Amino acid sequence: MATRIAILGAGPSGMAQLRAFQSAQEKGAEIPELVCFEKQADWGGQWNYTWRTGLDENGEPVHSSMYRYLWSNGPKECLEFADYTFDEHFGKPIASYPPREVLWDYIKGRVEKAGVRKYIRFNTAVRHVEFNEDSQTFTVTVQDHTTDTIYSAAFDYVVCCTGHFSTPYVPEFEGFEKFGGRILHAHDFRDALEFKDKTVLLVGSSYSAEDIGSQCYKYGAKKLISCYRTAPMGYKWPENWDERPNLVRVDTENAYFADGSSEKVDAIILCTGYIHHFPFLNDDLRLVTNNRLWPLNLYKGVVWEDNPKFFYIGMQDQWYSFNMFDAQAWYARDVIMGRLPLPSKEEMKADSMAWREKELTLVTAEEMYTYQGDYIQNLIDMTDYPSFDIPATNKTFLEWKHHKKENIMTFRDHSYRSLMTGTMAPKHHTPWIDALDDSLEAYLS
Amino acid sequence: MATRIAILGAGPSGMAQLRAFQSAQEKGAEIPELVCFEKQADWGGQWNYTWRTGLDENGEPVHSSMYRYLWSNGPKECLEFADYTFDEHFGKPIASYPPREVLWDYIKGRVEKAGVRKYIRFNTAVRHVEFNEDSQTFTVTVQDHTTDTIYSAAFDYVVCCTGHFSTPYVPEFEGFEKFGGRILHAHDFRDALEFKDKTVLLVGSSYSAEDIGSQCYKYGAKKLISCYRTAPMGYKWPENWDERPNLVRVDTENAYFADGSSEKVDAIILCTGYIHHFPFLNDDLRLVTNNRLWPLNLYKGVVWEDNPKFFYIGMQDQWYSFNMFDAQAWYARDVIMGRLPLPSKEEMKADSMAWREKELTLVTAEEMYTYQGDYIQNLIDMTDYPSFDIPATNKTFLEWKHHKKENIMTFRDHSYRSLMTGTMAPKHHTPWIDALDDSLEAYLS
Ligand SMILES: Cc1cc2nc3c(=O)[nH]c(=O)nc-3n(C[C@H](O)[C@H](O)[C@H](O)COP(=O)(O)OP(=O)(O)OC[C@H]3O[C@@H](n4cnc5c(N)ncnc54)[C@H](O)[C@@H]3O)c2cc1C
Ligand SMILES: Cc1cc2nc3c(=O)[nH]c(=O)nc-3n(C[C@H](O)[C@H](O)[C@H](O)COP(=O)(O)OP(=O)(O)OC[C@H]3O[C@@H](n4cnc5c(N)ncnc54)[C@H](O)[C@@H]3O)c2cc1C
Ligand SMILES: Nc1ncnc2c1ncn2[C@@H]1O[C@H](COP(=O)(O)OP(=O)(O)OC[C@H]2OC[C@H](O)[C@@H]2O)[C@@H](O)[C@H]1OP(=O)(O)O
Ligand SMILES: Nc1ncnc2c1ncn2[C@@H]1O[C@H](COP(=O)(O)OP(=O)(O)OC[C@H]2OC[C@H](O)[C@@H]2O)[C@@H](O)[C@H]1OP(=O)(O)O
Repeated sequence: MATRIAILGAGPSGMAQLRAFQSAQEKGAEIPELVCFEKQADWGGQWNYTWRTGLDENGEPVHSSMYRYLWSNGPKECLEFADYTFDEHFGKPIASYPPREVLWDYIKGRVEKAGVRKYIRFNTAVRHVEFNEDSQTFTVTVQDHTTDTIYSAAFDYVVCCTGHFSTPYVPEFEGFEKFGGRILHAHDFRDALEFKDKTVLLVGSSYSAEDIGSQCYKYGAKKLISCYRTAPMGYKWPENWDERPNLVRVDTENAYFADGSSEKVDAIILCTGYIHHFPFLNDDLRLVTNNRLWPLNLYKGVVWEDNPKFFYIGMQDQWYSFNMFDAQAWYARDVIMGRLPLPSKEEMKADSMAWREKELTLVTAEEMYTYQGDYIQNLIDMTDYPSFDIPATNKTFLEWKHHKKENIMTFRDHSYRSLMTGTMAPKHHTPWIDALDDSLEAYLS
Repeated sequence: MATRIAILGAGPSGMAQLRAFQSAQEKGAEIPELVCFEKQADWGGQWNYTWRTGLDENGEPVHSSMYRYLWSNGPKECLEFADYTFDEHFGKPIASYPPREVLWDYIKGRVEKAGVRKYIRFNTAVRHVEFNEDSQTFTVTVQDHTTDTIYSAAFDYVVCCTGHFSTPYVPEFEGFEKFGGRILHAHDFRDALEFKDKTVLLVGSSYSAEDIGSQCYKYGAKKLISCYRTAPMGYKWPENWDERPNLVRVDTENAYFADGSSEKVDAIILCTGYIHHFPFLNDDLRLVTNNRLWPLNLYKGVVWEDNPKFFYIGMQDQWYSFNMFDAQAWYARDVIMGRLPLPSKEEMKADSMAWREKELTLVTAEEMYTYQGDYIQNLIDMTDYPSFDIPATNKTFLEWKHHKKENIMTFRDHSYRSLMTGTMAPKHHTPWIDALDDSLEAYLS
């Protein structure tokens, strides 16, 4: 086919985008030339673990925010590919909340099967994307770190897949320049063992704080302190872990909270989340948003409204994840291919405004993942992407919510049914708190 | 003047470039318009300390490599402005090896005096510099993080001052993904107290290894271990500090050397240096070199030979430093202003080749700083920058060498005379090992 496409990033989303085109071709259609650029030496994005921190071996910002002993925080059943099942990949049932290495193996399995590795240029950082009015094409400039060469190439469309949980939001507190312990962001957190026998303040009250706390807890930290800005997380933590209102300052050794309280602290971890940052785009192409279920300026959450030859995959906040990226990649594919022509700019705006109105109505966690599910439904209904039971995927989310509330440290110890196959997942061979080994090999025997 | 100049960065180099222009104007010349861009909230470069690590508050790679308790490692007398003396800044003699905050105050003071702040756009990262063949102008694209806007602007010349000790060289050793302590690069080193009562592996044998060990030692580390790749540093270290051949792998808790030895380690600090990295340049403009006294492709060490309307300040390795940047900035100024016209491309090449042949001749630390002083001498002779006594600066380095050999932990306790004023620096009020407070106010009272 005539056109040429650039895919930025080879994590879940970039992988999904390649997989969609490969599926079209398998079903016998003529597809566009495809070039995918990836700065790391392998695919999988967040899921590709690294010991590195800050800046990688080439000087690019280190991308992955993942740590030793990370395991899935939601049911694997909620993120199964509708076109490549857990049954198929592993050839047997496994429990509901696999470690990192395990879900990494599984996402790679689909793209190894699909043969799409050949499209990817690894160890290549994307530096600039420019749209040229005269030719109606994009110029993509990249740095190949294998050859140490900077070069560019022209493309008829561009799909951005570079993630939005990699560039840290890192607020400052009074005294950080005097504190003698380590200060780091959740993004920098690697092995919980570095904190065995220590007192660790975790600043913030979301998924980052919840899990990094647990890992420090699980691996012997003397004591834990979470501070919240708005409201407490609210779970019943173990004995040596307590919650209090915000940090307000720190000194050579101590932390002070709005409590009036205060104590000795050895390390501070900022679990204050991330920013959407696209250093390779100018203001004509660059999405500016806070983290949320509905960023503005994206038709069907995917098409950039000022230049609809540019697409974004996976830039919403994530209740659903892998199968959301699929539904987005299938939709992007079909517009690029001519199968779903775009409406007028006014029409896109009116649609996008109606989704945002509904977003702002949203109050409870249940209302939120359901909304995201209605979004996914609408996308998969437009595409030969296989439909699956979204209302039951939400009930699975509901269950998970209850398990977390019942007991924060044992939610991972439960099991759920695949919406793709029907099978119930078997209980894991070891309780969470005792499963100290994070390796694939030990999870599967 | 008709022309417009961009200065990239506002550390010592950027500061020196502005100051050079300011000086000419003060003596009555018409000067170009100047725009200087700086990604941090304030000037000073390495010398502007931050507690931050990896990526700053805006997503930009954090720039400074400086830690708590850093002091000058060479005689202040070797880095004094020939146009702005230590007497004039501080109003009174002071010792020879000032703490960071103290040299920071001193470099700002020249530029506060000069009134050149008004030329700087702070909190602005340079993304891209392109040369347009049609206009013979550069387009500079930047991101203003105050307004969150990306915009560009056209310049007749560009002076790059973004440094080369900020992007870390970070080799991998077998086992790093399995070790449970902190691994970090010298660039990420902040407060030595994070390592009180610990055993610390320091990988490397140069200025970073020397001085980061010494701070870990001075603030109460249990034990130190340096490993070298080529040759030992060879200084007499305290009892709990020992040197040995290179690291070769690591496990859950331990380090293994070529010794065949091995022991328990809590943290690893890669003191392996830095890479010249310019993400905002294509290959037509982009210097590529290892760290050394004579990079190729720079006429007089400063004019980019493939496009001589683009200049680099201070990209050499640094024995001299602040007065080298001034000699360079003064030279750049004069070429930009038309005072010193350039020879042909062939003659630049022959001249640079002659400097590289001599660079290769160099064996002893003395031959090296003498070569850099021959370099600086040839630069300052071309310009109204005030000549100063290089032979005598060299002798002050020689004295410095011997004191470090004599005793690595007390070289900071000596004093030397100013080549600018003649005055002998008084002994400091506290010996190094005991002066635990790094503050300007404590150093000055
Ligand atoms: C700590 C953490 C834990 C998480 N846990 C879960 C979980 O348990 N379950 C779940 O469903 N989701 C989880 N997530 C959600 C995560 O966002 C998705 O799982 C998924 O990783 C996002 O896919 P992506 O491909 O869109 O982005 P990413 O996985 O972030 O991939 C981005 C890719 O783009 C590349 N890239 C970026 N910039 C450039 C550039 N300039 N040039 C070249 N390449 C570039 C990166 O190398 C990377 O390969 C977690 C996220 C984090 C941060
Ligand atoms: C740990 C350490 C200790 C040192 N100690 C000494 C010492 O004791 N004595 C001595 O003489 N020298 C020392 N040095 C040497 C040091 O390089 C020089 O003194 C001086 O800092 C070099 O000045 P510079 O302006 O050329 O570079 P820098 O000080 O590094 O300045 C670079 C500037 O450019 C900015 N910049 C970079 N990229 C961008 C961009 N994309 N957009 C906008 N701005 C950008 C940075 O913010 C920074 O302000 C030390 C260096 C290090 C790393
Ligand atoms: N200054 C300050 N003081 C105290 N607290 C602050 C401050 N600034 C932000 N925050 C809190 O940090 C948290 C950020 O949460 P989140 O965005 O989900 O980020 P996560 O890293 O937890 O990522 C979650 C997602 O990534 C992967 C995972 O699966 C989820 O999809 C949240 O509680 C914040 O606001 P608030 O006022 O605290 O409500
Ligand atoms: N793979 C590996 N294994 C072990 N050791 C390695 C390895 N790779 C490099 N190195 C050593 O790291 C050190 C880097 O030296 P330097 O360039 O002075 O960087 P610094 O940060 O010390 O220099 C700071 C400079 O900045 C400012 C200061 O004033 C100096 O001018 C040096 O000893 C290296 O070469 P070698 O083979 O080890 O000799």
